[PDB]
Amino acid sequence: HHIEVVSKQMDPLLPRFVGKKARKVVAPTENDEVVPVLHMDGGEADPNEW
Amino acid sequence: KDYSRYQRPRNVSKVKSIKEANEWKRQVSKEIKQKSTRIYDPSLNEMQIAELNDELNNLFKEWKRWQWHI
Amino acid sequence: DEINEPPPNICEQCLGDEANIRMTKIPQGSECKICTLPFTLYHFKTSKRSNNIIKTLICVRCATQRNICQCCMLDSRWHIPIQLRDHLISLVNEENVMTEEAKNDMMKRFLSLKNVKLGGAQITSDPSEADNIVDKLKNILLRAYASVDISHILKKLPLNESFLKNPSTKSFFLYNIDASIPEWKITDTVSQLLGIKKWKDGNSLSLIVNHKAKCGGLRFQSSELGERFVSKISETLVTPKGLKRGVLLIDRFRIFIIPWSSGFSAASFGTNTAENIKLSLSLNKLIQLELG
Amino acid sequence: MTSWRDKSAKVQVKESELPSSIPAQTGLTFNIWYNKWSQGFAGNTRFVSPFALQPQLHSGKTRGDNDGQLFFCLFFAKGMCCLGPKCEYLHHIPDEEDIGKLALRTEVLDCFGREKFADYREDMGGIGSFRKKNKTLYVGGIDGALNSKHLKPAQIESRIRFVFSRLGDIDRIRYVESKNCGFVKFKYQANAEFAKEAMSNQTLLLPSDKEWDDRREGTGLLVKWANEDPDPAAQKRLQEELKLESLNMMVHLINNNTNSA
Amino acid sequence: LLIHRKGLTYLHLDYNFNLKPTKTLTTKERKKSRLGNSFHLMRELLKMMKLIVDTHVQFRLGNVDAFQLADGIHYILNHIGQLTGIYRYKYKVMHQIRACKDLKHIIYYKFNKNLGKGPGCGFWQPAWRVWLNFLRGTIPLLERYIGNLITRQFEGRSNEIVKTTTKQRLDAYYDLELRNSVMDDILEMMPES
Amino acid sequence: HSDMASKMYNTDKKAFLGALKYLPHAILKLLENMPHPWEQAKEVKVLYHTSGAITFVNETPRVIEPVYTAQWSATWIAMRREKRDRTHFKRMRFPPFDDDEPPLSYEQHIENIEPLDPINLPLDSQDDEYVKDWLYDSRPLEEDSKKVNGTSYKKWSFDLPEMSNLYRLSTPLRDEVTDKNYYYLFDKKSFFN
RNA sequence: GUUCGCGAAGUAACCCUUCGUGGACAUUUGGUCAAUUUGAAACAAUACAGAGAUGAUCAGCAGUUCCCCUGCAUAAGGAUGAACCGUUUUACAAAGAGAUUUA
Ligand SMILES: O=P(O)(O)O[C@H]1[C@H](OP(=O)(O)O)[C@@H](OP(=O)(O)O)[C@H](OP(=O)(O)O)[C@@H](OP(=O)(O)O)[C@H]1OP(=O)(O)O
Ligand SMILES: [Mg+2]
Ligand SMILES: [Mg+2]
Ligand SMILES: [Mg+2]
Ligand SMILES: [Mg+2]
Ligand SMILES: [Zn+2]
Ligand SMILES: [Zn+2]
Ligand SMILES: [Zn+2]
Repeated sequence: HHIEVVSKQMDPLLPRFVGKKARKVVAPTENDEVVPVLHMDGGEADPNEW
Repeated sequence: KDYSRYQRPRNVSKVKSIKEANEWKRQVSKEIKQKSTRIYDPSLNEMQIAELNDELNNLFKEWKRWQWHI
Repeated sequence: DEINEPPPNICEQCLGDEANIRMTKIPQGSECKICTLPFTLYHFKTSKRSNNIIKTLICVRCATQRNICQCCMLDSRWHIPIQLRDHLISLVNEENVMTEEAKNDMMKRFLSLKNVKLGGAQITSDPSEADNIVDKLKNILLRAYASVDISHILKKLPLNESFLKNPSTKSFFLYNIDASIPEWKITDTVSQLLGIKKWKDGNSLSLIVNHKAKCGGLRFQSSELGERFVSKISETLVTPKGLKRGVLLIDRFRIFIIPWSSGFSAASFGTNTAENIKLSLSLNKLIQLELG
Repeated sequence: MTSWRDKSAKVQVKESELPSSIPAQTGLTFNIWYNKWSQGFAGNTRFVSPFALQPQLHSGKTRGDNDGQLFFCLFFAKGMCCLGPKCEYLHHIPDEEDIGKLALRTEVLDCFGREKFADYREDMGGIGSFRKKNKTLYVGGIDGALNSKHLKPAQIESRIRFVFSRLGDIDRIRYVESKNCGFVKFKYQANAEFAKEAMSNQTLLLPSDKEWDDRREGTGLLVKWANEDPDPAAQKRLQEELKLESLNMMVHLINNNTNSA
Repeated sequence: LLIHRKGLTYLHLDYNFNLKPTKTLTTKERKKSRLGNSFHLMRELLKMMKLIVDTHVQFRLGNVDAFQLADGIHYILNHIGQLTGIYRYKYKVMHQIRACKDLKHIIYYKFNKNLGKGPGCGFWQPAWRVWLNFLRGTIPLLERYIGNLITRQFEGRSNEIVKTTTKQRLDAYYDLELRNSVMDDILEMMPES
Repeated sequence: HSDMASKMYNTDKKAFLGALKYLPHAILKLLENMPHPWEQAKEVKVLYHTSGAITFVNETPRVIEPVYTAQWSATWIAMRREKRDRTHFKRMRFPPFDDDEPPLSYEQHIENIEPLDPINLPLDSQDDEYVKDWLYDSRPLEEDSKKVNGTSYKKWSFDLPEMSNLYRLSTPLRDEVTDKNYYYLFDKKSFFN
């Protein structure tokens, strides 16, 4: 099906974007791959000075 | 329909109508629910249950009176 | 992304038969039925002269996660509802697949923004993973109250009279009706038998069936139809005392009839649910006494 | 045909006889945006519908029959349609020919054209859900509809059987004397959707009755959507008909793969 | 319509655009019904507009002579500070109110040369031009203001309100930045755990 | 759209509410096209929303500046003659209507009546013969093809007797100074200094 | 309906009337929306309590939050706007002694 997409002539007095509200959304995290936390090994001896 | 100004009311004879009495009767059951909830408490004080216990005897006697009229 | 958005998912049978369709795009139109979050409302008409606007009810993210079109919300392949789709895959994988939906507005919005597929939307939208399960559907086709005082009621049920031509009655007593076999199926079988089809216009027959008592009755207007109902029924069962009973014949079921010779009304079968169960329990013996 | 296609639809209510658009006053001032009353205590705000559908009387050809309308007139079901034969929507009981036209359309919206919702309303009233193909109605509020007549238990059910039978093919009717409510199941969802709006806020008074002059004073009967049937005698019926629906679809679906190959 | 959408049915908007409560309000209702400048500055513009339109109505009904119409319009434009109350919500209008007063001194002592003190002067053309130029500059103001009000009705207010720093809270924001810098520098000196 | 109580008006109520930002522009277009005192009535060209929300006066009032000066100058003379010989001038009461009564409809009340005479100086025939036929029109010489370009009403052009006649009527409101040496230290260059 | 032709009848004498017939002119509105209860504003009232740092009485300003409300607002106010005041166990080892087992 070849489908022509047109825009409707909006009423200048009715609110454009009728589904647009000020609402709040929490977003999920897309964690597909684990990022390796590539630290080095370990000068780790420490007295009670800290 | 309002009736807040009108007593419970302890007198029964004054209102002939039963359909109006249908509303007066809930006016009593509601208190039965409030105080009834007010019967069990963490403190379980004798003085509070004791007054509530008297209110329960007074209400049950009223239920006997409504049953007797019928 | 508000400047890079997918094209809408619509069925072929929503678009219909015509070639070119003028569709109207509103960039933040209505909000989605599922996730309650705004989207680009597309709406269109099948022909130019039609009289029904076909709107997209859900957003493309809710349409992708379920693999459904936005307009009729049927599956993009197989064109079936979602509840029937997830049931057919359940008989193949032998485990329950199900798309579950949140009742919570913060958890309707949360569940849409994730890029997963839900339910049978992993099986569908993969053509290789859908055709082989249709092949696995094909092997499945290769398989292809003793305390009650009921005695006031059973005097009024006939239970002792015969299904002959000679009585001329309006009403009949149908017993041995299963808890299946819906009230419309018994009126359609009688009206198919008489050719008095579209009976609800003229009100030729009126039928009451309890479905707890497993019993019922059907009333006719114009008693001359009663001899047409008697004569168009050929098969009968004779109880070994006598007293022949006709059989209505719903597919695989058998429903016995006796002329009531009065109007039974409602409440003849029972006036309480606990009371009606014992009348089915009363009858079950008489059916076994009629047959064996 | 003889009952419906022979005649044309008639005007149920004159446009001067139509009810006032402002509701009955339950407050101090009227609110113009939300067409309601504001500074008020409360109200039952449910009343008996003054109008009712006589199905064999009011049905007829409409403007939408010639135009090829799919959707039924809402105010025909309420018995309130002032347009009559000039009305854009259909004026008859749903039939197998009518619902077969709606078969692509019924999945998302009712027989009146109104869009259905994701989940049901809290009190099981309203239009309906598209996730469940519900064909069973909760007939409630019978005490208000009867006007409080005792009426026995079998008689109340018999009234439900007489009125709802005019509104389409019925699968079963169950009345529960203890719960004082009935459950009416139709053959099609479009007859349940029509009979829900038809019998909302109606009475069962049957004018030979003494009350018939005080049918308006009562509360009215609630027809809302029904829940699932809890007994396993009918639960096992549900998985059996779902099994038969599945086998009827797999035969239709292997032929689609036969054409696809 | 706007008052009644906000649930403020206990406020009556008169036909002369006077806004008065219909009862003694609770403090919660006084918080809710406290309209801002853009409502009242819009409402006072309609009070000014109707007051001028009503004199042409009174002229057209026959109740008012054409000289009284010219004097009536001249009275309105020179007494907007006492007939409307527009200064309460946009106090820059006191330039325009004092311009129409200063124009009236120029017009009267040229009109009333060899005439007595009396009402009938209706050379309202200079004071008309003042308010037409006042309306020239408040079109962009009230389109921004009432446009923010109506979109806050239809959509609600945004949840991303970031407060700028101010004299009011500069001692509060200083310590938040001071505590974070100390908490960073110690956590980096720490060996572990 | 008086009693918007039906469910059909739910869309039109949003149109009334979203037009409130455009209302100050509708007050500027209405007040600039206000009738001058020498006019009984004035037909204005309007633009209106189809739901009856807003009504803009879709014209701009353009005049011939020598003609317009002479029209206000003749009413200047006509109103000083009025205040001279009137025994008592009754200024009207403001506001001209009570705030409980609604604005009464144009057609039931205003349109059926004869208007009244406006402020017109009698225009002596031997001294004012070139202007007396067209001076107090709504748009003077609008359909005269030689004095104006047309009914778009731009770019006028007059002859010498008509131009001197407007000069003579305008002597209450003209400049009356012909030398620029009057404005020696009273020009705007000295005002800037 | 108009206009350009064509044909026939009558009046005419090639013009008019009449009705047959080709062209030309003009060519797809509207709805995301149906008219009181069942697809959703909200206050008020009744009852029960009753204003943070406290020993008592008085100013506040922030922060965290999947709470917002007034307001033109990135100003300010909403009790310092409210909620915050609870519940709290394993990254766990190394040494040194008496009872009960095991085979
Ligand atoms: O009381 P006065 O000092 O003599 O002044 C009055 C007064 O104007 P001012 O007080 O500002 O000068 C009048 O205005 P109101 O304050 O009473 O409204 C004004 O006439 P209006 O009332 O119509 O404005 C009147 O002018 P006139 O009497 O010439 O028409 C004018 O008197 P002056 O002529 O002495 O200025
Ligand atoms: Mg404080
Ligand atoms: Mg404070
Ligand atoms: Mg705070
Ligand atoms: Mg604050
Ligand atoms: Zn969605
Ligand atoms: Zn579809
Ligand atoms: Zn209709």
